[PDB]
Amino acid sequence: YTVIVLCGVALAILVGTASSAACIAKARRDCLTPYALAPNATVPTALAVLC
Amino acid sequence: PHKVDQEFQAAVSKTSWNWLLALFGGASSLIVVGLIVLVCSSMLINTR
Repeated sequence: YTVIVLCGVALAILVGTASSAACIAKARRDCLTPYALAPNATVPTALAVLC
Repeated sequence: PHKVDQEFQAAVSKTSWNWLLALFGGASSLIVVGLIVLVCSSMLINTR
C-alpha cells in the first residue's frame, strides 16, 4: 500500500503525458497538413502563432 | 571567554545583503526578450 501509490502515480503521469502528446501532435498535423505550408514563409501566419 | 559560538559567515549585515540583492543584474532576461523579438522580426522579414 506504500509502493502501490507510487506505481499509480507513475501510471497516471505516463497516461497523461502519452495522451496529451498524441492528441497535440495529431491536432497540429491536421492543422498543418492541408494548409501544406513551409517553415519561414508568408502563408504560415497562423503558424506565427502555432509554433 | 569569547567566541563561545564560532562564526558562520553571518557577520554580513542586512544592509550589505540589501545592496547585493539589488546589485546583481538580470540583463539575461533582456537578452532572451531581444532574441524572441529578433525571431519574430526575422519571420516578418521572411514574409517579404
